[PDB]
Amino acid sequence: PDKRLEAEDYLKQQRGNAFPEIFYTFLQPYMAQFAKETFLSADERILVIRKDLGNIIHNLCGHDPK
Amino acid sequence: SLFGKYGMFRQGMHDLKVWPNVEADGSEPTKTPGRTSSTLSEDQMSRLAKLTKAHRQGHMVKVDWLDRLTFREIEMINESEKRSSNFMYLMVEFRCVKCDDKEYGIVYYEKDGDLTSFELVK
Amino acid sequence: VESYFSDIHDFEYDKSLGSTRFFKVARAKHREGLVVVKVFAIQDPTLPLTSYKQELEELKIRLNSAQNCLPFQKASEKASEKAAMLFRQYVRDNLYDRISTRPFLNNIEKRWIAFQILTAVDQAHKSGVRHGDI
Ligand SMILES: Nc1nc2c(ncn2[C@@H]2O[C@H](COP(=O)(O)OP(=O)(O)OP(=O)(O)O)[C@@H](O)[C@H]2O)c(=O)[nH]1
Repeated sequence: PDKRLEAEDYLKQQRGNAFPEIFYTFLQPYMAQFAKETFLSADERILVIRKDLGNIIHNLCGHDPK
Repeated sequence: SLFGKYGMFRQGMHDLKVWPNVEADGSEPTKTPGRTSSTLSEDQMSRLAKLTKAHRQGHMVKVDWLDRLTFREIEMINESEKRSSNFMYLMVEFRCVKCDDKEYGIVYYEKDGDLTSFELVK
Repeated sequence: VESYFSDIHDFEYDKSLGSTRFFKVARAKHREGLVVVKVFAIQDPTLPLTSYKQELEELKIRLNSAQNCLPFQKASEKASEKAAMLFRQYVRDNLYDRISTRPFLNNIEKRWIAFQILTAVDQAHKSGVRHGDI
């Protein structure tokens, strides 16, 4: 047990290595909206993704492993 | 536009302004609009043309003495505008639908047109 | 297991998910959707199930705010005179099945699934919950 780190430390240790930075900065915060208690219907989810499409491509591809 | 500002399909005779030397443009918004909406510069000819038609259909109060003078004034305006604005107007008429002598209007509607908090579903 | 749902009018039995000596797990339909029900058959009524129910209610309050944590939302001590039942939201797939169900998880999906597991543990620790059966 003394060799096991805390959960937050593993995420920091592998941040940018096993987990690309995109997971923490955008995937986790953006995706969290869809796992919220406030139910987005399948129709609403598509419209939300459509509205954000330009931002998603900018956040995922940049201007350009993307 | 085939549907009006309230989603009703156009009816009756409509005079569309023809833009000279340009192909009809289908992009939205069209670069060669036929019906200049009220948001742009109100063309006195366009406003009066709409009024003359509204009068013809019986949608404006008929005042015999005023009509002779007013329509004569419209004739002067239209004559003056025709001399300076050499623009052509192409008339297009849309079909009307009737059943049991009643006219029906086609309104844009989608075929499928007819819980935010869950206790258990997280 | 399905026989235990006959006494719960808000849950309609759908399918059996597994049977063990400790917990029998079955899927049922509820007004909120699909739910997984683990039924513990009470053989000795002298067992202090109230103490465990209080512990489960504490878990629900502690884990209510975790986005990647799903505590037992309902614990019924005397759901039936024969068994105590635990209720939680049903999720489409368990990780055991998800690995063999198409589309096969790509490297980017595998990294994402691992990342979310760690985030779930981090969140549970900060929320004061330990899993004990990860
Ligand atoms: N697809 C799917 N599988 C589920 C669902 N709920 C449970 N299962 C699976 O059905 C089985 C139920 O047994 P469990 O008691 O949860 O097994 P376990 O996770 O090893 O034991 P615990 O640590 O006590 O939860 C496991 O294989 C679960 O992955 C579900 O909602 N959807």
